[PDB]
Amino acid sequence: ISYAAYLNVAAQAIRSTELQTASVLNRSQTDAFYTQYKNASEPTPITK
Amino acid sequence: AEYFRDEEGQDVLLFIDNIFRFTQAGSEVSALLGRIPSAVGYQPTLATDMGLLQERITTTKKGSVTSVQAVYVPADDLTDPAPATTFAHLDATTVLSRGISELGIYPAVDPLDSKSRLLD
Amino acid sequence: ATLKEVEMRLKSIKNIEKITKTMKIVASTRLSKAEKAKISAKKMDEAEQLFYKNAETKNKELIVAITSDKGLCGSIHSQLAKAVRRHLNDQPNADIVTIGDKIKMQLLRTHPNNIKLSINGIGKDAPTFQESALIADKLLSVMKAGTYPKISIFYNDPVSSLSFEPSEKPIFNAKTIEQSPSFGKFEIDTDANVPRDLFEYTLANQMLTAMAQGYAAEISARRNAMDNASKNAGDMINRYSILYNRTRQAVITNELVDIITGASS
Amino acid sequence: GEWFRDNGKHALIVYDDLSKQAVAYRQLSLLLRRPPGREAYPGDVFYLHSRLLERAAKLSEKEGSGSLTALPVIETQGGDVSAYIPTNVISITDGQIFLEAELFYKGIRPAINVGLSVSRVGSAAQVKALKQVAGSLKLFLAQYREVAAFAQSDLDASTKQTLVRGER
Amino acid sequence: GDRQTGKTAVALDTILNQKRWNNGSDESKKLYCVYVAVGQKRSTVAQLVQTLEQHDAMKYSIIVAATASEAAPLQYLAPFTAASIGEWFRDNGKHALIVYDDLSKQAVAYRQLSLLLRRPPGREAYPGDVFYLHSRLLERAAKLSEKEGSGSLTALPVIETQGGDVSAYIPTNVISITDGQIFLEAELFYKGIRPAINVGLSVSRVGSAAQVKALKQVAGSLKLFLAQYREVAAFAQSDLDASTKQTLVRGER
Amino acid sequence: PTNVISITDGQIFLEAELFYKGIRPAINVGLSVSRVGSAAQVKALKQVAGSLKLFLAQYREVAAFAQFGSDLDASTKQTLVRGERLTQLLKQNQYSPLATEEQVPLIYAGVNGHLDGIELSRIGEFESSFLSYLKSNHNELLTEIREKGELSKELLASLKSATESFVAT
Amino acid sequence: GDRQTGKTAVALDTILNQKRWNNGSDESKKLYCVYVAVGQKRSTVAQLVQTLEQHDAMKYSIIVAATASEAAPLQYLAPFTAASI
Amino acid sequence: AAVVGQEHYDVASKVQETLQTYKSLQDIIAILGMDELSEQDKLTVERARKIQRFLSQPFAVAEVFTGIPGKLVRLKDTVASFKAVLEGKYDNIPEHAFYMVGGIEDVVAKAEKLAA
Amino acid sequence: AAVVGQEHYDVASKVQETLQTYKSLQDIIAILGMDELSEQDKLTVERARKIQRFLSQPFAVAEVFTGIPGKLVRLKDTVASFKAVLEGKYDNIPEHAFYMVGGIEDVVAKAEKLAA
Amino acid sequence: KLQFALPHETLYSEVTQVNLPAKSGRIGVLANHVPTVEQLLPGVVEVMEGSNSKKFFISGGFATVQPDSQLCVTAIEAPLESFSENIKNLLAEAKKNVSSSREAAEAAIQVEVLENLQSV
Repeated sequence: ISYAAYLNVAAQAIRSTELQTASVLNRSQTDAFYTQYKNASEPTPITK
Repeated sequence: AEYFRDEEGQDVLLFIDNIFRFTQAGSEVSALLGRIPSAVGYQPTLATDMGLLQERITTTKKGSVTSVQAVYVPADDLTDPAPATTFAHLDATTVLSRGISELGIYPAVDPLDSKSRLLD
Repeated sequence: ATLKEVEMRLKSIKNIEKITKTMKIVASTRLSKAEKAKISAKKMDEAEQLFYKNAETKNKELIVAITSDKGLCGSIHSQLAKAVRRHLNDQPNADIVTIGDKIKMQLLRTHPNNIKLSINGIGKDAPTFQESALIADKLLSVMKAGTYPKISIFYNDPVSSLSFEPSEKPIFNAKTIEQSPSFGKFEIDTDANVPRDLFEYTLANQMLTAMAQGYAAEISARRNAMDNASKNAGDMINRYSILYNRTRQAVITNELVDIITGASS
Repeated sequence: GEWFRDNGKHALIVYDDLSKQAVAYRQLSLLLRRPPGREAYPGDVFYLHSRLLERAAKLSEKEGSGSLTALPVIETQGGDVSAYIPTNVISITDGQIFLEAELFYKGIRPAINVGLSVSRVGSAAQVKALKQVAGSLKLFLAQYREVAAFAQSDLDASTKQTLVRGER
Repeated sequence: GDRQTGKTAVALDTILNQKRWNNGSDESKKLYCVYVAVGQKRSTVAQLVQTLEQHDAMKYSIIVAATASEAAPLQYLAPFTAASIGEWFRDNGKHALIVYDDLSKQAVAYRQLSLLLRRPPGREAYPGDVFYLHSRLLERAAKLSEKEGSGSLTALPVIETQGGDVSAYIPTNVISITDGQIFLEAELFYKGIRPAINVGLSVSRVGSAAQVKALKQVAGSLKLFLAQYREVAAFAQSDLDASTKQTLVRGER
Repeated sequence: PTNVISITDGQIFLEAELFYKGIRPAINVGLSVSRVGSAAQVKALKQVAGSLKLFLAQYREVAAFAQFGSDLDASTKQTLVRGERLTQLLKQNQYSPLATEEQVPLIYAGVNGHLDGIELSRIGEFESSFLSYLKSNHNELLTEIREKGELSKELLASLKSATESFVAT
Repeated sequence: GDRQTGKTAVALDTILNQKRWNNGSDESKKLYCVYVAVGQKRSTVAQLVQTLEQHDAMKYSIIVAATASEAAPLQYLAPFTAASI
Repeated sequence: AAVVGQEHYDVASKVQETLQTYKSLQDIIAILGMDELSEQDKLTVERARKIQRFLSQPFAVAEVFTGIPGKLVRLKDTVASFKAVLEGKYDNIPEHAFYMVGGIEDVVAKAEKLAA
Repeated sequence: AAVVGQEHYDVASKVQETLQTYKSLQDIIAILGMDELSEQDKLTVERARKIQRFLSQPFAVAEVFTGIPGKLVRLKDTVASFKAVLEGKYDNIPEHAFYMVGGIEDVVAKAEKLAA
Repeated sequence: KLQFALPHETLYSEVTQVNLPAKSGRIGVLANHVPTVEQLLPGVVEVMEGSNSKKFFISGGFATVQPDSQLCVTAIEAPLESFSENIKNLLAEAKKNVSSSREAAEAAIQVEVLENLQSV
């Protein structure tokens, strides 16, 4: 848990009241894969 | 037209409808007369025949016929022999457009398509 | 024939024009939203920078870079690659983390020792805090970000409405924050590790800005590129139109001659 | 048809298909050794088609107010509307309805390609009622055509409105 | 060059310039010019005649005219007859020049004549002897030897390409006969360069020992330079370095 | 050309562009047909080259897509990578045909994906060496391939092992 | 295929490869070969007979030739008289 | 529609439209990719690709040209089998199990074959 | 091969292949930007642009007409010169250098001229 | 002067009295203040311009009085009334989350966030 991760989870919780616009909900959606690499060689890609 | 010019002096203006259809008509008359068909399909006598029609209209020292003719390009090609033979005679082109009339402007003359020879 | 092979090729060229037109319009649409995001991002950045400036914080080595997954967005992909290469000469030993497939592919070619962490899936969406945060969190854990004596982020600054110039900036290290020339009456907390926390906080806050600047430059470039494409395609339409017209005339003449030859006999 | 036109009825004669009429004239002329001409079609082929199609007319009130609507059908070989027999006919006629194969396949039957059909006598026809409530229809479809290719994302609300109305 | 890029004007100016040596007293400076007008309207030719008399130039030039109205056999024989008129000057040793506007129209005339004689149609439906037709006319232009009187007959024949494409049977046949081409480009003509002399397709196969030494020295390599401007601006439409920019600045000026 | 095409029972269409492009004999696989087909193929050679036509056909499509510069998924890049190896496999030095008995191994290697690893530049080298290797070690294999002219299960397994042994090089 | 794509060479390879069966003694596996060359220049034909002799394959080939110097009837007659051979 | 019966007609009309849309989309997929084709479009591409290859059927005289035993489906069976595909009842089946198969029953059988 | 010598044939094979690639990518080059080419190809195109210009040879008899002085480069030298260019040895100097100059050595000299 | 900007908004980006909740308790800034940097904890924030007061629920961030009297506040997201019941349901889910696993820390933050919301 990094400092910005700490803030991140708090922010995610704050999008919970239900009156909130779609763009808010879109800002909470994410899609990424951190693909580790070394040397060339690639340890497997895995979602954030 | 020539009777007006020659014997009544006034400049007159003689319109021709499709002058493409003058060429087209000529193409048939050649083919019927049995002359060997010529380039792209037009008359073997294509150049001179356009010449006979398009050189009697001229500015005489009495009057002048002036002719506004309508050219309907075949297959929208300005490279075809029939438009090309026509284009030699033409002096100005006033290019009425449907876009221009749709912009409300009427006369429908397209301001940046029309070009003239005398305009130097 | 000539006629049919010409004609089909011209049809292809026409279809290419239609697609390049379509893309160019859609790109513009996408660009408006992109710009809106970038404005807000840049505004936020200035507030963080206000501390760093007033503090006059004055900074292996990490290199981070930003491009989208998406290709064919002009030379964003390769201008940035070129500027990465330039500063990869400078420090031979630096570890490059590539945020984006396009920078990954190009960078991997120039030196294949660089790639240590890389991302994939960032490019197809507007910058979002969520993305920046997660990337940042992983940057700290995976790469052990605090170790580097320099952190640098490279991105494409969308310099003017028709240009993008690749640019870099240094994310200050936690050591840097500590020893900062004026770390004057900045701070009061000696309990909370305001340097070690502020480091983390600006790791993300800076990264989000970089990602945002990048996304705007990318979409702006794609618009520019697809516009130039439409023009180039238009020129090809005109050139092949003349060829088509000639080819059509030639077929009529050549066929005509064959009939004549027969009749003549 | 003339009996109908002259006696003052109304009538519509639909010549189906003049493309094959042409082929027959070619067969006669070439076999009679009359000079060949463009695309090996008989020399005066423009003249032949023009004679047939101009017998259609709408007689004046002096002449008994008869009519003789005509609707020639021309078969376009591979859709090449530059071909000599189609081109001649296109010139002679006073309107076109251009049925497109793609549309036919795409389930639009009748497959009139809205763009490439034209009516040159247009608003003289159309029942007055039908004219009023379908001037709009022409314009709406025009927009739908233009905005058609944009149907491949993040699209303006305006663009989306057009698309919904147009598809329907 | 292309149709109605006012092709005639490029030649017309040549006729005009020879006045400031052609009104002299040196008989090694006269260039009495014959302008053969084939296939142009009686109006157009008449306007040209008046133009020449306006620049007070008529007195040094002959005009042979075979206008559009005139029947096809006259038009066919029109350049040949004109070239005979030119030869009298040539064989007296008095330097002369003949501009045949437009030989492309002579071809159309020969096409009519040939087809009406039932001679079998050739490639592109032009007469089969069309190569011969142009070649016999064109090759009568010469620079006689010292023995033969030191006469000349500089011929510049004007060919009207249709669609501005330099390949095509009538244009290529003429290109092959002539020594060099001075291609004029429609794009440049439209885009306000008059005279619109494209320098990509203008060559002079005839030596550079044509132009006087002064205009050889000063003009040294400028043909090369402006085919470097051509190259530079070809790929100008990426990142322009100072070397390209300097060339571009020179080129544009 | 049209008249003869109708009369004849196959086309072994050649293409000028491919001649320059590096293929030689330049036989454009897409336009070549054999309508009397594989009833006349050597029985062995039919087995080895079974999906060779399909692979090549897939290669044509994939390669076309790749030139637009479109992003390629892994399935597409499998085809593309495999396809490249096939193209190099086809090439031959003119005026030196290769014995059918020693063409059965080479095609086996390609179709069973053993050349997928081998680097593109040295595919030709591999081809040359493979023939040498088979003459030395698996000379039993060659005699059998010639002699029985249809590969048995045992022969296929033997051949499979043999090819694998040379993938090590 | 298009002219001068060394079309002849594709065929010439077939003739050469027929060496492997031809040399042998299995009579019903021999393919003798008749290469008919119509319309080729005398030098070209001569090069071919030289190539075939070099590869020692001209010992099972008949070359029926009617070079393009020869009369138009002889050229017309040439494939059909090769066919008889 | 009357001639072939209403059910036959509807099934076949749906096939024609589905394939024709795919053909139209083919150009977009070629350059741009499927990276801007909608959710509906992606489903249409997938269905169309399945329908496209469902056409192939091994023939009885193509046992010397192929060797997969020939298959002859009944008229009723063809109408039914295609109907299922269009409805998306077998849009969970991998693509290669539509290649060189008979009816729907065979498509299921080839799904099992691939599963192994 | 081995009529002009194996080494010659190898040089020539590559010259043709490189140039053919360049011709192949002519469509893409016009339609899209020159940098939208694949990285591997982008090297090939750049190399080929050099090869094409290199093909020049200032004519020695048309020197009057042309302007540039004449150049006639030995055959043994020619094979060598192109061999190097294909191997990228001298490929690092401006593209303009290759245009209208004689042997490989002359290209180097022309780099010095351009550099000034 | 107050500059309050968020990664998706710009709020107050002078301002009379501002109350901020920081890891040092609560800090209030009026005119010049000592030019500290303090990390903002998950928060209920009040910003007052004149006597008018506007209430913001702030996700935590960093606060820095600049030595030029510029209150830079940056935080991830926010008005208070808009955030405001379903979340109370969510905390029950979050309590479950504390049980299973990084999730513990996450859920702990969630407990802080519901508590802070319930607090106002």
